Amino acid sequence: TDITANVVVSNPRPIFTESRSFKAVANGKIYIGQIDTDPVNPANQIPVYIENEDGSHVQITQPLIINAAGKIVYNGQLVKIVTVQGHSMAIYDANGSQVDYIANVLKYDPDQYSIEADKKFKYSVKLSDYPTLQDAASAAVDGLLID
Amino acid sequence: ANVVVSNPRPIFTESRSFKAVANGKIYIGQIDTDPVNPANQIPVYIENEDGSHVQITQPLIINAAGKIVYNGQLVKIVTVQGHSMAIYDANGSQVDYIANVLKYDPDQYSIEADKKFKYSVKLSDYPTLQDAASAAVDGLLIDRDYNFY
Amino acid sequence: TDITANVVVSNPRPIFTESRSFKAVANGKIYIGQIDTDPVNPANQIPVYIENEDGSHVQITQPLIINAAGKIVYNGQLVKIVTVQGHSMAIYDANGSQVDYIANVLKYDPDQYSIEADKKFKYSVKLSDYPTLQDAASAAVDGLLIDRD
Amino acid sequence: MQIKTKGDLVRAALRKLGVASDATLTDVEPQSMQDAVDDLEAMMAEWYQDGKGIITGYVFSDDENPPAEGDDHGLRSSAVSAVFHNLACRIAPDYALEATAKIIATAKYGKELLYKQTAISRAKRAPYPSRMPTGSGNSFANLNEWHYFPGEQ
Amino acid sequence: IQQLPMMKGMGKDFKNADYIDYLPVNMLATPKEILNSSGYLRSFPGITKRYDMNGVSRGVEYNTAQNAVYRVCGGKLYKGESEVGDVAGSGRVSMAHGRTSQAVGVNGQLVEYRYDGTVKTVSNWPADSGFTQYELGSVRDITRLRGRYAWSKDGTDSWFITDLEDESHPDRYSAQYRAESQPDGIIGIGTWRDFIVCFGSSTIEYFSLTGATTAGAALYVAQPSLMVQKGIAGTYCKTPFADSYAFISHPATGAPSVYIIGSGQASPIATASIEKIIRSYTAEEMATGVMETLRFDSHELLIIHLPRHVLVYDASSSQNGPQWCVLKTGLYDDVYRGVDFMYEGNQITCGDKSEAVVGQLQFDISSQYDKQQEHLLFTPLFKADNARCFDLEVESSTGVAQYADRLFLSATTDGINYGREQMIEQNEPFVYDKRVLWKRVGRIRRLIGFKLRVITKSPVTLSGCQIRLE
Amino acid sequence: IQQLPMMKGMGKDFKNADYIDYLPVNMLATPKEILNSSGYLRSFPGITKRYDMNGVSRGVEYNTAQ
Amino acid sequence: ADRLFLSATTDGINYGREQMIEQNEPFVYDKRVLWKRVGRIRRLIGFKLRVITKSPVTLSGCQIRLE
Repeated sequence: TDITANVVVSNPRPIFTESRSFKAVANGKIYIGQIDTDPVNPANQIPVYIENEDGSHVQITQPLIINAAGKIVYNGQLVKIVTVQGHSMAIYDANGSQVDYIANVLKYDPDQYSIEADKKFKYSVKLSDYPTLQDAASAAVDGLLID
Repeated sequence: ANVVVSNPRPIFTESRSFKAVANGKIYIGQIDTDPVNPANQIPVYIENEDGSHVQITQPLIINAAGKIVYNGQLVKIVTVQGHSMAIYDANGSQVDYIANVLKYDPDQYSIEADKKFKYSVKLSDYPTLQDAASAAVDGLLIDRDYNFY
Repeated sequence: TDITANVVVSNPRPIFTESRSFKAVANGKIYIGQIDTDPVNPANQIPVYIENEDGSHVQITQPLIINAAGKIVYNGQLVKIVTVQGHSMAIYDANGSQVDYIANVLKYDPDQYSIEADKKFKYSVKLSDYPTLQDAASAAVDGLLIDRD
Repeated sequence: MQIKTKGDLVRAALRKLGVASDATLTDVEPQSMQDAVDDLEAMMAEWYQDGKGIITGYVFSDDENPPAEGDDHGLRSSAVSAVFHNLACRIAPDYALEATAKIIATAKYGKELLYKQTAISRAKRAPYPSRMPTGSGNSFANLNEWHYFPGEQ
Repeated sequence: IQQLPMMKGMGKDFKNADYIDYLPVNMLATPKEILNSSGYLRSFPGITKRYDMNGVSRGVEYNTAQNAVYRVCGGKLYKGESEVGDVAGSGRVSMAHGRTSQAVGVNGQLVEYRYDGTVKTVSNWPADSGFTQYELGSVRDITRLRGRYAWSKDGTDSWFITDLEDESHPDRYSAQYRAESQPDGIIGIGTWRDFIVCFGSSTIEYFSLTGATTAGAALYVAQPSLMVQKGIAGTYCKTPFADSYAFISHPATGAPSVYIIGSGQASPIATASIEKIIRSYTAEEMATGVMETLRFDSHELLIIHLPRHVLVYDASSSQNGPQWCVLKTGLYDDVYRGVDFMYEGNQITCGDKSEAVVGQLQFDISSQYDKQQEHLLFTPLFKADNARCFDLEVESSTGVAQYADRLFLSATTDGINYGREQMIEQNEPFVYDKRVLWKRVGRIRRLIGFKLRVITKSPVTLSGCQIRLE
Repeated sequence: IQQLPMMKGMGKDFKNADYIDYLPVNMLATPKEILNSSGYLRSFPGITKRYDMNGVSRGVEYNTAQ
Repeated sequence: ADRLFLSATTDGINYGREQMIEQNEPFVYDKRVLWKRVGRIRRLIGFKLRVITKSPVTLSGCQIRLE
C-alpha cells in the first residue's frame, strides 16, 4: 500500500573530522563569529545557546570542546547547540593548529515545526468539523466558516 | 544556488570513539518511551525510490559502514508517527537515546492543524493554473504572474 | 524560549563514505542531475556552482572529485558547492562501480509533513506573539492580524 | 603512531619532499595520491619477493575494498621511518624534484635496519654430511646401530 | 629570492575569460623608497563623526569671500555648523559662490541667498523698465566669472549671463550667448583662467570676454583655437584637476572613458579594465556619476562616484602607468560612504550618502565611524613550473592597533577562485618590531597568485612581498 | 626555449615569389603584459540579431541634438 | 570542447598535415594546449593555428624547445 510518510530515521548528531585525512578532531575548538570576520576575538563572536531535550536554551561560553568521536561534548554529548543567523566557523585542532576556516554557513533547524506553524498560519475552525454551532463558536478564534 | 550539496544518507557512529557501530541495532518505538520492550513501538516502513512501502521487523540492523541495511541493499526507513530511537551496539551497550526525533507528533498535530487552519492554496507551488485549481479548496491566491497561453 | 534560534551548528563540509566498509571514498566522482533521472547522462545534469568568499558563483564541470578525507575537492583545495534544491545524486567509485544513488535528495528530510503543510495554508503573522511591531512587520507575508502587543 | 594508514605514508613522503603538507597553501590532486599509493604497493611487492626477500608486516589491499588509501598497513612501528623515506625517494622523479642527500642516507639506514634482523635469523649452519661417522664417545647412538649421521635429507 | 609587486594584480573573469587586473581594494599607493623596495601601501583614513545635520549630502563649495565651507547637506542649507537659510528640492545641486550672495541653484531656477539674510531669484527685468526681456528657461549648472554669474538653459545651445549692478536680472542689453559649432545641448558649464568653459554633449568650447564699451555688443566672444571636440557623459562629470578638468567621455563618441584636457586635445588616463567597468552601467545610470578632487600629503586624488563603484585615480603614484583604486564600506561589496570631501581649517570634512550626518577624516584610525573595514591586495599572476615557494614574508609596520588583528592569505591555481584562507596576525597593539611571514607555501603546478585580505579598524601598512622561489 | 611571436606572420606568394606577410585574420591584438609575454590575442566580438529592418544598410549617423 | 588545427610549412607557401588538439573545454579553467613532438626541420619552418569555434578564443605566447 501507500501509507502517508511523515518522518524518516536519521542521525541527528554531527561529526567534525580532520581535513586531508579521515581522523576525528580529538579535542579541538570551534569558534562561532560573524560572516566574514575572524571568530577568535571576543568582538566578533555571537551568542550560542544549548537546546535541551525539552524546549529550553542555556547560554554557554563560545569555545566549544570536542570529544574523541568528533562530536561536541560539553560534559556529556550536547544537543544541537543552536545559534542565530549565519556564522563563520574556524575549527582548531588540539595543539592550536587551524583545521578549516569557512566564511558563510547557514543551516536551519528541522525540529519544532509546531511553533512555526502556530506563528505562521490563519485560524479558521470551520463548521464541518464540529457537530453543532455553539461548540464550534466556543473554540472559534478570529474566524469561522460554514459548510 | 540555494542549498549546499551534501550527503543525506544517515551514518551512525560511536559516542566516545571513531567507530562505525558495526552490526548494531536501532529500535523505533513510541514517543518519549523506552523502545526495547516489545510493548510500545510503532510500525516502520521502507520507502523505495519509486514510492512503494514494505513492512519491516522492529530490530533494524546496521551495516558495517554504519548505515541501515535490509537484506543486502541499503534502504530508507519511514514511520508515520513521531518516534523515539535508541541505538545499541553489538555487545548490548547503549550508544545514544533520543526521546524525541522531532519535538512534536506529526499525526495528532496534523489532525489538529486540519481542524484549526484555513484550507486555502496558492498558485506558486503548482506549475499550471488548472492543476492548482484541481486540488485547491476554500480559496486560491494567484501568486506568480501566470501566462495566459 | 530565550530566542528563536533557528540555525544549528553542524558540519559545514559533507563527508562521503563507502557502503560495504567504513572508509572515505578516494578519487570518487559525483554526478548531480534532475529529479528521477540518471545523472551519468550529460543531458540530465544541472549546473553546479562554487561559492567563493566574494559570493560570486562560478560554474564547473559536473563530475566532482573527492579526496582521501571524504570531502568535495577542486584542484586539491576544499570548496563550497551550492546548487538548486531538488537534485538527484549518484556517487561513483574510482574503479567505476556505484556506491549510492539517490533519486531525490529532498525526500531524505527528517520532517516531511512540513512540505505538505506549507502548500495548503496561508501565512498570517499575529502581533500577539511578536514583541514589537517592526519585528512582526519584517517577517510578515500576505497580511497581518492586529492583536494586543 | 599517527601514521596508521597508507595515505599517512604518502602524505609523510610528500611532506618530507616539501611538495605539500598540512601547513601549505596549495595541495596535491587526489589522482596523484592514487598514483603514489600504487607506487608504494609496487615497491613493497618488489622487496618481499614472495617470502624470500625482505620480510616485514605488510598487508596488500584486496580490490574487493575500493579505496586502497584508507585501509591500515600492518607495518611495525620501527619500519615506518624507513618505508615513507624510501617512498619519498622514489616519488621524486614523478615531479621535477630530486631527493636531498639526507633522505637518501636515511633510506639506506632504514633498509639496513629492516633486513638486519632477518639476516641474523637466517644465518643457520647445515647439518653433518651423510658419510660422517659418529665417534665412540657418544656411547648411546653408537650402541643403537646408528653409527653414521643421517644426512641433510 | 624574488620580490612580488602588489600595487596592481592581474587576473581573469569567469564571464568571458578575459585578462582583467584586480585593483587594490581600499588601500593607497605611495612611493617613498622603503628599506628594500620602492614604495609602501597604506590604508585610506577612517571617518569619525563630527556634526549632526538634516540629511544626506547634496552639494559643497568652499566660499572664498567668507572663510567657511558651505554645504546643503540634505533638506536645508548649512554654513559650517550654523544654519543660515533654507533650501527646497531633492537631488544633487550645483553651487557657485559670489561676493554678495551664495547661490545654490536648485530645481530649474537660480535661487541665490544673500549675506544680509534675504533670498532672491533670477528673473527677467520688469516690463516697466523697458529692457530686452529675454526668454529664460530651466537651469542646470552655475558658475561665476569676474563680478557676474553664468548659467546654461536646459536642453538648448543657449547659456545666459548676469548683470553687474543688479545680480538678480539677466542683463540690460546683451545676455544671450550660444555655443554652436555643433548642435548639442550644454551639459555643463565652468570657468578656467578667465575662460567660460562650455561643456557640450560632443564638443568643449572656450569663451573669453572682450572690452565692449557699447550697448549690447558681444561681451563674450568664442575662442575656436581651444576646442576639444569631446563631450561629457553627465552633468557633474567634471572637476578642477591639475590645470584641466578631467571629464568623462559622452556616449556620443566611440565609448565612455576618463580623460584629461590638454592644450587643445584630450589625453586618456584610464586603463582598459577601468573602461570595462564604466561600460557596465547603462547610459541613464552613468549620468548620475559625481566626480571630485582631494589632495592630502603628496597625493592628488580623482574620485568617481559611480552608482556601484568608487574608483579613485592617484596622480602622484602613477610613475609607470595609471594607478587606480576602489573603495568600499562593508565586508561584502558595497558603495563607499562619504560624498563630498573638503578641506576646512586643518581637517577634511567628508559628507554622507546614506545617513543624515557629516564626518571628518582621521589618519590614526582606519574605521568609518565605529565599524571595522576590509582591505585587499592582489599579486599578479606568475608562471613558474615545478617550483616550491617557502618564505613569503610581507613587511608591516605595527604598534598603533587596539587588538592583535589577523591577516588572511590564499592562492589561486587558475586565477579565478581561491584556496584555503590562512590566519596570520599582522599587527600587535604596542609591539613595534615583528615579522609577518609564512614558512611553507608548497609546490606550484602551472601558475599561482596571492591575496592579502585584512580586516581591521587600525592603520594598515604593507611594503614589500618576497618569496624564496626554490 | 624560443618564443614565437604571433601578432604578424611572414610568408611568400606563389604568383611572383615575393615576400608578403600573412595578417592574422578575424582576431585582434592587445598588449597587456601577460604572465610571461607582452600582449595577448583575442577574437573579434560576435554579432547577435537585435531588430528586423527593411533592407541592406546604406548609411548611419549619430544624431547629437536628439 | 572545440579543437585546434596546427600545421607546418617547409617552403612557406603550402602546408602539411593538420593535427587536431582541443584548445577549450566548456567549464575547465586550467588546462594545457601543447604538442609533444614536432620533429626535425630541414631548412626552415612556419606554423599555423586554425581555430573554428563559436566561443571566445584567446591565445598568448607560443614557445618551442628548439633542441
